[PDB]
Order: sequence, then C-alpha cells, then structure tokens
Amino acid sequence: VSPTRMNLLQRRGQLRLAQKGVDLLKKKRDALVAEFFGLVREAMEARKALDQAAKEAYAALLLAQAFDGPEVVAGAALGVPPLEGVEAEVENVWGSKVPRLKATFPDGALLSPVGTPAYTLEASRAFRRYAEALIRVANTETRLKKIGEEIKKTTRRVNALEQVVIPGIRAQIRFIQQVLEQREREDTFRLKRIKGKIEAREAEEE
Amino acid sequence: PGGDMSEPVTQSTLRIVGAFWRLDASLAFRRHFPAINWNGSYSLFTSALDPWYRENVAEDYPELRDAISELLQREAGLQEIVQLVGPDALQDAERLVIEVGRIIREDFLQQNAYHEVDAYCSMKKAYGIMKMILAFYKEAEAAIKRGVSIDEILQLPVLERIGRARYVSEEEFPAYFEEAMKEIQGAFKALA
Amino acid sequence: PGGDMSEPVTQSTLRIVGAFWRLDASLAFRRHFPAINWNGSYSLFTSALDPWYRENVAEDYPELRDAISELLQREAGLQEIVQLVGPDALQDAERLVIEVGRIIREDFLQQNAYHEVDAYCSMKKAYGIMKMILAFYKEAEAAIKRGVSIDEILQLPVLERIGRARYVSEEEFPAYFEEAMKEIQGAFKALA
Amino acid sequence: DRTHPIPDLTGYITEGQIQLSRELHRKGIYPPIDPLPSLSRLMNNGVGKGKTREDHKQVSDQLYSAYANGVDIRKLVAIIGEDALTENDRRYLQFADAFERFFINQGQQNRSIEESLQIAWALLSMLPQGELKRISKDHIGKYYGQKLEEIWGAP
Amino acid sequence: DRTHPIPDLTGYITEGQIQLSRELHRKGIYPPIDPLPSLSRLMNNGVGKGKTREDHKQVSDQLYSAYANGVDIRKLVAIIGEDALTENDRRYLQFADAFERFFINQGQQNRSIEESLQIAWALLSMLPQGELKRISKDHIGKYYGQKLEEIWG
Amino acid sequence: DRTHPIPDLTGYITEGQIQLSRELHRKGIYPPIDPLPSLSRLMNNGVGKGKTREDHKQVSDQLYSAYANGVDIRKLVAIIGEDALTENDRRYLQFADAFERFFINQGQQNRSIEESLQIAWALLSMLPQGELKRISKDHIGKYYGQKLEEI
Amino acid sequence: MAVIADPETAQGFRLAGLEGYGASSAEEAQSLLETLVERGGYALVAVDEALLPDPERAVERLMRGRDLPVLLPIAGLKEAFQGHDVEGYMRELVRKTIGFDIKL
Repeated sequence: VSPTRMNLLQRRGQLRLAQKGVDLLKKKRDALVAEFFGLVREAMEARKALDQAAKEAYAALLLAQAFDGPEVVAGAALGVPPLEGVEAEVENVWGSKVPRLKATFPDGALLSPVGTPAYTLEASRAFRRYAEALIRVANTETRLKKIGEEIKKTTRRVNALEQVVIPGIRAQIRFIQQVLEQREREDTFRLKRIKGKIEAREAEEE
Repeated sequence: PGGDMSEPVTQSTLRIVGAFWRLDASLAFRRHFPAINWNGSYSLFTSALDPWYRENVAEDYPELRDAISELLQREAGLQEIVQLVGPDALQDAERLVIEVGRIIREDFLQQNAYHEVDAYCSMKKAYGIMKMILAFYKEAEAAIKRGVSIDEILQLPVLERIGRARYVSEEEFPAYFEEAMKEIQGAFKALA
Repeated sequence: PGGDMSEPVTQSTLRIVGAFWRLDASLAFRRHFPAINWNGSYSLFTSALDPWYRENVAEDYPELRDAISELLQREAGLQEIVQLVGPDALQDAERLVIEVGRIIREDFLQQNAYHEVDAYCSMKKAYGIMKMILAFYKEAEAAIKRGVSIDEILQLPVLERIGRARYVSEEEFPAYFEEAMKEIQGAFKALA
Repeated sequence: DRTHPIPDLTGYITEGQIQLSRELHRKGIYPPIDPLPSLSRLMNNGVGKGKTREDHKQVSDQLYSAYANGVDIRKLVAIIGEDALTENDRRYLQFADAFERFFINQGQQNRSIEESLQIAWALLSMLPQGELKRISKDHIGKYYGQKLEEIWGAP
Repeated sequence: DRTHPIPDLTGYITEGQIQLSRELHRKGIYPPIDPLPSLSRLMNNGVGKGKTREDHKQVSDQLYSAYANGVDIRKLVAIIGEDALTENDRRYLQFADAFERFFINQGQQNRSIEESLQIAWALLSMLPQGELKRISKDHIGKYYGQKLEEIWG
Repeated sequence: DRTHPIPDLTGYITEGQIQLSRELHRKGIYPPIDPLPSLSRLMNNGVGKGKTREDHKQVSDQLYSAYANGVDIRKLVAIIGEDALTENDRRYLQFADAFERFFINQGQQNRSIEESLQIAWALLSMLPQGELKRISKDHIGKYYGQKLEEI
Repeated sequence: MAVIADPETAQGFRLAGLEGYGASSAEEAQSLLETLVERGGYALVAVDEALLPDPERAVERLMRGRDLPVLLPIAGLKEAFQGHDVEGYMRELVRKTIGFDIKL
C-alpha cells in the first residue's frame, strides 16, 4: 500500500474504528446472552409443563382402551380426520425470522366428534392440550437455537477482528512509519552533505 | 504529490484560506462530480452570510442548510456501523438516514457541467431541492413511526421527481417545485 | 507520549533494569491503591533473594508467594467466562477462585499510604496475611468438596478477621495472626 | 492528528487540553467542546469547598461517566433497536441527547458556575437516584430533583 | 504504486491515463485495463451527436456507476457473505463479473465503436430500467432491452 | 519483529535459527523453543548411522509433521468447536499438548540424545501406527509402543 | 405432524390426529426418518432418544437446504414412567451451543 502520511492517518483511523467495532460487537453479544439466559428459563418452564401435560394425557388414555374394546377405540380414532389448524407464521427475533406456530386451532373442524366408547371422546381434549404443549416447546426451542447461532456468529466476528484485523492494521502502521522515518533520515543526510559543501566552499575558496 | 494533503503547500494554504474545497479520488473514480469530499471540506464565511441568504434567497435557508449538514453528519456516523456489519443489520430509522444521505449525494450534491441546464444552479433552485428533500425526510420518518415498511418508501414515485429536479430548466423550476411539494404531501397522505 | 511501550527510551530501560512496576490509572479508577498491574509488572530479583527469605522471614515464604501469584493468574484466566456470563453463573470452584481473588486484591495488595499503620508493612506481616488467605482457601476448597454452599463461605465471620489484618499494629500483629489461624481452623469445623 | 509534534510537545509542557469536536460542530452545537477527550490536570486543586461549591468534583465525574454511557448506547441502538435496550439504557440515551442540547450547546450565553451546576443537576435528575454512584448521598439529597423546566424555559 | 513520482507527475501533465490491473491480469483478462483509475480528459470533445453516437457519454457514465457499485458490493461480500445480499446487489455483482468477462476481456479483436456500444448495452440490460439514472429516457427507450445471448450463443 | 535488521541480517548469514515463543513462556514451559519456525540447515548431514542413531531424521520429520498438524487443528477449533472434531483431530490435539508438556518442557534436565528419542517415540506412540507416514516400518516396529510410563 | 416411536404409541398418536409408525431399532428408525424427511410435508418430527438421541446429527445431510422440518427429542415411553433428568437436557444443550457448560 502507498506509504504516505495521509495513508498512515487513514490506517490509524481504520484501527480506531475497528477497536470501536469490537466494543460494539461485545455489547451486542452481552445483550444477546442476557436474552438467552432468560429464554432458557422460559424453555425449561415450558418443558416441565409439557412433561406434566404428557403424563396426564397418557394416564387419561391408558384406561380408555381397557374398559372399552381397543378395536372400537381405533375405529373411533379413524373417524376423526387429520385436520390442520397450525399457522406457521414468521416472527422477527434479533433481526431474524423464525417459524412461529400460532395455531388457529379450530375445535369445530373435527368430523364425527362423537365416539361410541364412553371415555374415548374425553381423551381427545387431553391430547389436544398435549399437542399445544408440544407446539409451545418447539416454538421456544427453535428461538433458543437461533439465539445460540447468533451468539456464535457474533463471537466469530469478535475473534476474527481482534485476532486478524487489528494486528494486521498494526503491522501496516508500523511499516508505513518505518518508511517515513527512513525518508526523513535520508533527507537529513542530504542536508548535512550540502551544508558541509557550502561550509567547505567558504572555508577553502571563500 | 500523490494526493497527500500533508505537503507543505497544502498545509500552508489551509492556514490562510476561508474555504477549503477538498477533492476526492474515490468519488472521481466513480465519475461522481464535482467530486468534493464533504467530510474534509469546510467554509468560514457561512455565519457572516446569513443575512444575505435571508434577504435574497429564503428566510429559512440557513436552517435548511443546517438540517442537511445534520443529516450528512448522521450518515457519516452510521457509515462506521455500515462497514462493520452492513446495511441490512441497521434498524429502519438508521436505514432511512442512509437512504436520505444517498438521495442528497445523488440528487443535490451531484451536478453535471456538460449539461445545458444542470451546469448552472441558482440559489433558489438549490433551496427548492433542499426543501423537497427535507419534507420527504419528515414524511418518511413519520411513516416509519406509524409502521410503514422502509422498503415500501423507496418505491414511492416522488423519488424520481426529486432525483430529476436537477435537470429542470431554471424558468420552469417554480412550477415543478410547487407540484413536487404537492406530490410529496400526497404520496403519504393517501396511505394515511 | 501516550503510554506506548514501543519507544526507544522505554525499550532501552527495560533491557537493563530488574524490576518493572506498571502503574495503571485503571486501578485508580477502581480505587485499587497502590495502582500496580500485577500482570505486566515483573521483577528479576526473586530467585537470588529467595535464600534471604528462607533465612530471615520464613522458610516457606517463597512457596506462599508463588501460590498467591498462581491464584491471581487463575483469577485472570477466568476473565473471558465472566465476560460472557455473569459472576453468579460460574460453578462452585470458579466462584471460590473469584471471591478469593477479590479478598487477595482488597486485603493484601491494597495499602493506604494515608493510614496511621497501614502505610507500612513488614515482610512478616505480608507472610502472615498470605498464610491466612491460603489457609482460608484450602479450608474453603475442602468445605465445598463437602458440599457446603458458597453463600455460607461468603458470610463466614473469618472474613472480617482476615480483612482487618492491614489496620492492626506491628507489635500487636503476631498474636492476632496466631488467633486468626486458630479461628480459621475452627470456623470450618463448626460448619457442616 | 494528536501525534503531531506541536500538540504532543504542547501536551508535554501544558496541563490538559480542551478538545473541539467536528461532529458537534457539524451537528450545530456551539461551543463544540467534547468533554470526553478533554482534561484539566489542575481541576482538583481549584475545585471544592471554599472555591466554587462543595459538589463540583462529583458532579463532573458523574457527568463524564453518564455521557460516556450515553454515547455507547447511541452507537448500539443503531443495530439492536430502542426496544431491545433496557430502561436505564434509554434513560442514558435521553440524558446524552439533553446534555448535548442544553449543556454543551450554550450559544453565546455567559453561564456563571452556579447556572452551569444547576443545568448539570437538572440533566442528572433524569437518571434515577441510585445510578448516581459517584456522588455522595448528601449532595444528591440537597441538589437532586430539580426539573429541566428551570433552564428549558430560557435556554 | 500510483503515488510514485513518475506516474504522479505524468498524470499531472498528461491528459488522462490507461492504468492496467494486475488483478485482472491474473484472472486472464486482456487487455487488463481497470477503468476506474483510467481517465481521458479530452473525451467529451470527440464523442456525442455527429461524432460517434448520441448515447455514448451517458452509456460510459452509467457503466462507471454500475461497475463501481459492483466493486463496492464485492467488498461488502468479503465481510458479510453472499447469503445476506439482496436481489439488486446480486444483479450488480453479476454485472461486474460479466463486465470483466465480456467488455474488458476481448483478446486480439478489433471492435468497432458500434459493437462496443452494443456490448455495453447488452450488459446494462442486466439491470432494472429505473437504476439507469445517468442515461436519458429516450436513449433507454432506443437501446435498452437486448440480451447478451443475441451476440454470442 | 523478525524483519528487524538484526535478526534479518543474522539469518542471512547463519545456518538456521532457534526461535523462542512467548506462547510457550506464558504457558510456563522451559526452554520455550517453538519447533515450527526453527530450523537447522546442516542437520541432515549430522544425524543417523554412526552419528546418533538411524531413527533420528525420520523421527524429527514425523514429530514436525504431527506437531504442525496439531497446531493446524488447534486453529481449526476456533471455528467448529471441540464437539465437531473427529477422532484423528482429537488424537492430534492431544499429541500437540503432550508434546508441549513433555518434549519441550524439560526444566533443567540434561536429557541425553537417547532419552530425548525415547520421549519422542513414546509421544509418537499415542498416534496410530498407520499415521506415522514418515517413519520406515522397521523403526516403528523396533521402537513403537512404549508408553509415557517414565515421568 | 409426524412421530416415530414404538408401535404401541403410534396408534395413540394416530388417534391424536398425527402420523405414527412403529420403530424398534436404530437402523430402521434412521431409514424411516430419512423417508419422512425426504417426503415433503409436516414441519415437525418427534424422535425418541432411546432409538436416536441426536436425529439431527444423524440426518443433517438433507435438511440443510430445506430446514422446514423440526426435530425435537421426545422422552421415551419406558423412560416416561420412571422419569429422566430434564435439567440435564438443557444443561447439555447449553454445553452444545455455548461450550462452557456453566450453570447452577
């Protein structure tokens, strides 16, 4: 790169901007981690709630197939169609979009809701709640993954800067400064030569 | 020599002149003329010329000029982050600052000397263009505050009029400018 | 000129001197007086002075000094984790290390030159305070092995006894240190 | 360039410096003095009780720290957004804006030390009590709370 | 080094310069002429209506604008990665690459000014109509639209 | 600065270079010699049969390869993380660490050439017999397998 | 939504309205997961840890270009009654995403 004083000043300005950018990235990462360590709390609360919901739903379903014939329960289940009620919208999180399952959940869309077995119909509500819990746990988990990747990316940027960019600009600055000092030394040597020339002229031939 | 501004001649001139029109290699390379480096240029006659501007151009010309200076300085501040992380990483208001900065660069500071119209610009024409830009910025900022998507502001047709105002003839300019102000009010009034 | 250590004067000096004491205004901003940065300071006199220590102050003074140095180094090597995550989030061992680093910094390195007594300290006072801190560290490590929560250690009454060793008189110190060692051995026995 | 001979040698011989900032000048602020790189090396000996008011050193320290925090938040909000910031950070943002607008930008007015300290306390009132970590409790009690309307009426 | 005394004084004396590029040379482009540092002072005196063609000057200006945008976007990718690029940015990158490969790179071939203008136009057609702010509307109507395939392949 | 006139002109005159590293010093390693940027230009003609023993050059080249590979993997861990490393990468990182801890860190020991070669062979034995691409099969058979039992 | 698990719970999931298939070994489970993933459809797949603790680490080679499907390790049927360390799940998850494995 061209060794000149203006180039040196521009390189130093770049170095200052790089240090400022490292501070800015660190602060962004601090915000990200502050959010991540609370979103983990939310995720664990959701996970324990889902565990409880699944336990209760399984307990409710267990006795349904005992008192009543399993074949009749299977037929009643086949009567219910596999309808769709999940709306996979996009939620903006830290500048990123993630799939949010804001399910409309139409309860009246279940064809042939009535089940011949006495207890099978009641068990449907338990599995609906279990599915809601599963959707919730998935929703929190995806965003947790996203924030993790964001923190990893930010730390990649910070390390790249502080380990590749700043030292490189330091080396460039040192090189340019050395070249300028050399030019100054050559100029001083020349000035000494010419001053000695004039002094010798005066001393010898006046 | 070399474009270096630390030469004794340039430094000696800096300490005596009242205005410094610093030219830039980056802009001239892009064929962006006059190619003046805004950050490294200055004037010292601005304060003393306010009365004349109020009398002979517009009673609020000083404030419009200062508003453009404010916007350009905001752009210059945000460009650090732009280089760090890129334009998409910024918020919408900062993106608007960047975009209005580009509008000022291309539609107000840019000027063509080989054109039969834009080679010369009167003070009132500059004032009209500046007023158009400031009005647009206020409208767009309000829209962002009311939630309009920034990508949708950049497609407003009024931007082509703001950008082509340079090439309007001096005699025709006042009508074009009145129409442009009307259209700027409309382009956001309709959205409501 | 601006703290840069790359200049010829500082480089020539450091080539010929034995001890470099790095005063830092950062420590002063943190009210850590005297403000010496133990990471960049260095002394080339310790090995030759060890025999004097074994003969005059104590046969184990070198060991306690080196242990304190290593403990400070470990406190320094945990900085990245405490930077990414808060202090409470660290596990028991790391949190013990950070708290012991704090107590070391505040009660052994710190000295108040405007105090009637703390302005001066003998090598036996330093050996005593260092032995107190290291004995506390070993007992606390054992206790955390036993499973006691770090909060209990954080509130142990021995903290006040070890923190005031600076402000005690030269003649009174020996009995105080004996009592402090007895009470350090005791205070962990009562705790489960 | 602060590394130049003239300012470097002047820094060796003199005691501090009052630094003018181009960003403030272009933003329209006069006098454009940036407190952050400014330093008065003798300020301590000329400040305090019996010369000025008792709350001068601590008010200067709090102003410095708060302004630094505010500029930091201003840089970060361009990428994370105003909502992402906590409430104390937003307080710092507003404080920095008000500091630039009312403290630094005094035009041609002649401010006595009492008027300046009044403005300083008005600016500091925006931050909550308890975030004034660098001012003694008694000083905060005596001088905290004054609203910005005292000087905002006639800036 | 363009800052060296010899090129510096020559450029202060002469009426432009054609500056070669080692980066384009390594990629195999001949003549390896980088247009951004190049310049011709007297150009405006020999181009236009009655001399070469009416669209010449505006075409050259637009080519400079687009190539500069492409170089900037390359620098942006060097720090952020292609995945973050918007559609317009990718169009500008593709324009820069096609420019280097089909306008700058010609080998040993005599291109009439008409062929060169045709190639420039086919390349500028890679960009949306509205981005051509330096070319007059009538010229855009008269020359925009032709694709690069009509010339080769 | 290796580009300073003093080291630069000395390197132009001398027949190699032994280089000390600050990383090894901050790690508390004595002597802190970094093998990778060091070199002995005349080494090839002063090791082998009748001069040390026949495994010297191959062992030296293999140690160089293993340690350089380990350092490359170590800098490769600043991207993908430990969890992403394969078995070979784990073996190479472990070898690099143990190399630093035993072959370089010798305090004030007066290691003999035979002792140093034994330590080297023990450290190499951590890596599989098939990855020692630079050592003739005979030497691997003769000296491979000894563990780091001597401490 | 689709779930792969033992045959006994597959019928229950079908009763819930989801898609269930019997799974009893790692190889067949992985093959069925590949078939489901390559089959464009629902965005979530629940996999038992007993048969495939890390389905993503096993079938990452496909969904990189299409990350629409979601893999969530669901607790196993046998482990459900006797329970499992939920705290361990998030602990190990942090270990994976940050690498410091620090918490309390």
